[PDB]
Amino acid sequence: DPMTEYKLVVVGAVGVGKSALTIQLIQNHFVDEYDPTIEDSYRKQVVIDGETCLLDILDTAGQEEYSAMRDQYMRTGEGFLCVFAINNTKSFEDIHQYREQIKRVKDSDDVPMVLVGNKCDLAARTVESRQAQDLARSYGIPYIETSAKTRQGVEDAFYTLVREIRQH
Amino acid sequence: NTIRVLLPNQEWTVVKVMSLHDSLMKALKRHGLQPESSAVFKARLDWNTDAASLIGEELQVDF
Ligand SMILES: Nc1nc2c(ncn2[C@@H]2O[C@H](COP(=O)(O)OP(=O)(O)NP(=O)(O)O)[C@@H](O)[C@H]2O)c(=O)[nH]1
Ligand SMILES: [Mg+2]
Repeated sequence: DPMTEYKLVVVGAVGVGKSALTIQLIQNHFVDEYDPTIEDSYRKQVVIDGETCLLDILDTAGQEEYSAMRDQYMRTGEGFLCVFAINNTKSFEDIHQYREQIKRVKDSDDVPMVLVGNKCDLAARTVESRQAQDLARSYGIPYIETSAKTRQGVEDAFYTLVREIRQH
Repeated sequence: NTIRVLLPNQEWTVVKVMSLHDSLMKALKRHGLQPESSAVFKARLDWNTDAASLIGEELQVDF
């Protein structure tokens, strides 16, 4: 009864860390290998600020051959984590596409979203923070840098998205 | 092709096609489940069953 359910969706490219970020959040261990996820849904009960929250999370597939049914995954979720790798310029350029697909399927200029720059444990980043900052400023959403291996800002990213939903 | 399956706590997962335990091995460990403590399903089948047999039909899994 005093528990709220948040349906979260993680979208992005193929090799960014949609699964590593989610798996690090749930089981607190980073998957060094790479098994591309088709579709996965997880649930976790956490305490954000004051309330107890049940979080339904959807790990979509970045590959467009399986992202043909992307309208279905978007049509149900109430919040979206848009993930790019800071060593993948293409994944960052593809964020524009996803936001349009989200803003289309939900028919709104304001949707609870958070821009996440993943793989911030590496050096020689092809995408600077200031770039990803300006994009999030254009969308009106916050930007948080994460590292699934380091667990840096991984909690901050997800919890900020829930706050973005809860503060809608 | 592809076959979707349900998990506890209103969770689920889809995997492609072999041994049903070998096809769902990585995802079970990903989702947090040992294949000995659980088995497929409202009618249970064997773990060594061919995965490509139940293509198109969706199953459930509990401990
Ligand atoms: N150094 C580092 N490597 C990472 C990080 N996140 C993921 N990786 C690695 O980069 C790859 C990304 O894998 P994965 O987590 O499946 O990304 P994904 O976007 O979910 N793939 P898909 O959606 O197609 O299933 C893997 O080889 C993983 O080990 C991170 O924060 N740091
Ligand atoms: Mg994945």
